[PDB]
Amino acid sequence: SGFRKMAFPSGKVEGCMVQVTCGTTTLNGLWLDDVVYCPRHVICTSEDMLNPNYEDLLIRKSNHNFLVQAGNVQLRVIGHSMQNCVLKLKVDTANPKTPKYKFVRIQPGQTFSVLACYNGSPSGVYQCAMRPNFTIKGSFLNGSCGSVGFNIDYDCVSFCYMHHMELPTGVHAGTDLEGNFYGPFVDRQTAQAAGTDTTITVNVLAWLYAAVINGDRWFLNRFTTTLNDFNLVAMKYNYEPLTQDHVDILGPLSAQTGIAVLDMCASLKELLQNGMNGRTILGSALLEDEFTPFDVVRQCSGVT
Amino acid sequence: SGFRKMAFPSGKVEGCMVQVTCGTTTLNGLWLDDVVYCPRHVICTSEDMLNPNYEDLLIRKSNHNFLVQAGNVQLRVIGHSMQNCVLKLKVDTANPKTPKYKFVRIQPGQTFSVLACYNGSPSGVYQCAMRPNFTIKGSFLNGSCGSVGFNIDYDCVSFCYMHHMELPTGVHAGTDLEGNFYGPFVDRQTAQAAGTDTTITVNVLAWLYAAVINGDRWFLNRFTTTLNDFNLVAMKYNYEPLTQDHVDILGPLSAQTGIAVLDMCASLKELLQNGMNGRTILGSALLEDEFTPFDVVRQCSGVT
Ligand SMILES: *CCC(=O)N(c1ccc(C(C)(C)C)cc1)[C@@H](C(=O)NCCCOC)c1cccnc1
Ligand SMILES: *CCC(=O)N(c1ccc(C(C)(C)C)cc1)[C@@H](C(=O)NCCCOC)c1cccnc1
Repeated sequence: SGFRKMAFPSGKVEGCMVQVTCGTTTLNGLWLDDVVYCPRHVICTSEDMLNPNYEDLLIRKSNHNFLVQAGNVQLRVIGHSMQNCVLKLKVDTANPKTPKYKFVRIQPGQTFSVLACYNGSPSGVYQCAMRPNFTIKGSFLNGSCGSVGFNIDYDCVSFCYMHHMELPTGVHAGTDLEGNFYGPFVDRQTAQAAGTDTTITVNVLAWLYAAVINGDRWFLNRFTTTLNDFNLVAMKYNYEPLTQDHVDILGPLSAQTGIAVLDMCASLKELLQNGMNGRTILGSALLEDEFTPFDVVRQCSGVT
Repeated sequence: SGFRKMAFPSGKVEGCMVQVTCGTTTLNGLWLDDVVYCPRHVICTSEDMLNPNYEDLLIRKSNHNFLVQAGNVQLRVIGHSMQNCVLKLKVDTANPKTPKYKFVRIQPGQTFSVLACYNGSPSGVYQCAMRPNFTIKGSFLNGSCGSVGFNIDYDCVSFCYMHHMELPTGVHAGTDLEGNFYGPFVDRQTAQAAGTDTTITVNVLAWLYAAVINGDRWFLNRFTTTLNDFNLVAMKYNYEPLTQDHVDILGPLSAQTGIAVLDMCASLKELLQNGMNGRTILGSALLEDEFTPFDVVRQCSGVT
């Protein structure tokens, strides 16, 4: 029993972290096979940040201008190319610690773990969610760029995020491992405001199921609702609309607890309308939305 | 910016996890040098749990009765001894992945990361605190016993906890790596009720400093207090008494933000008396107490 915000074990990703320096800018890189992936803004100088022309800035850079260090040993760069907002630095050595891996582009609401690094060294690991406005609420300081987000299926690490920047509001923006940003953000020091950070409704429902499985049942009401009635309340509270795909995804949680998904929606509706009244659910005073239905099943079943 | 509940990178501990089986009971073991540490209740059968005499049960066990598996390869057990509530299984092979390590016994309020394992394989990592009643609120299912808690100082892993059991209330109990339980708990299936789970006041204050550093300042009031006045309010709200040692420990956070520790105590006092009024601090609707002042400094400075 007990339910925690849990990240994947980070060892497989720790063995991929390298330090990338270009000029006087140092950030993190991800070393998979003989390629090191890093944010292309590693080539930007103090002020280039305002309006960078990456193709132009890259012309003044050769293989020898990218310094890659793995541990305390230097890697030889034999090629470099820009793919969208990431630089791919071909090195002469395949990473001996390369795990089985995939590059995936996740949808909003999906969770992943982040291994926060500085100077190619890991400092910590935490669990995140891709917000519905395509930002992430991470914990990233200067030099954390190039830190990655990932999920693990047994022995296969699926990399889904690479950190690039912090918006003026303190929220974070980044790309998938093909260099495409999540959302409308650009790697440029300009006014970029995020959209509405709505609550991931399917995730809140999964976490309410986790609470029931763990003995926290006080919020269970005597009511039911429909997807249409529930969604009218959800829109009012800045919650994402719930679809029949979400109801289907919650099916195993509904089966395990005997609580129909629409009954849990009605309980959530009452929590939104009445508040918590100073009560807590799984040690939290607000409705948690950074656990997917898959995360609830995984944690509640002990998937290794 | 951003402040997250962050665990230490788990790779160094992942390389120590093994599976230990005795009879029909399988749990996790920690392999450091040529010794495997595991809960001594691995020798208990279905029902022994009620009133086990470990010395007596151990007489019926030889080296060959402890099956240790690291990855998918078997380790040879050449010795076994009981130290308090842990079994130390001497194996013929030193763990090639042994990191620099220490065994430390932590005090209540101290935080650590837990690498939750099943069948010697890691499933997830999360950040915990040793509660003032010597329990931990973890996420542990059947088979998680032998999973460890740890802190990391650069390259030295300090192991502080080993999971042993779940109390009837769903909270967790375990030992340090010398087999001594934290608190009054025993490895026996009996009525063991935990004491008052008070709030770790120094940790709440550290987290209020983290919130100020991260832009969440709405709770900052125009008041100050004394340690004696503050403690009268703290006792009333089931908060741990704050000492001059705690004020000293928060000194760097006070210096960085320019907010005197007693002024932050007065702000905390008003939050206790007035409530949050539907507001949030660092995305939380309650006062977080599982970040030590050291954790706040580490995360806010980027210690690797
Ligand atoms: C990667 C270095 C860094 O820390 N950092 C940053 C990121 C991008 C850029 C470019 C503008 C693309 C050259 C410069 C510096 C910052 C950061 O994002 N600063 C603001 C950039 C403009 O915002 C619109 C950083 C700080 C904290 C966390 N993550 C990144
Ligand atoms: C280690 C196996 C296990 O899952 N487990 C457990 C622990 C200890 C014992 C003894 C009674 C010491 C033989 C048996 C089984 C349980 C657990 O603690 N069950 C209740 C034991 C008595 O409580 C007073 C376990 C389940 C979930 C999380 N952690 C442990």
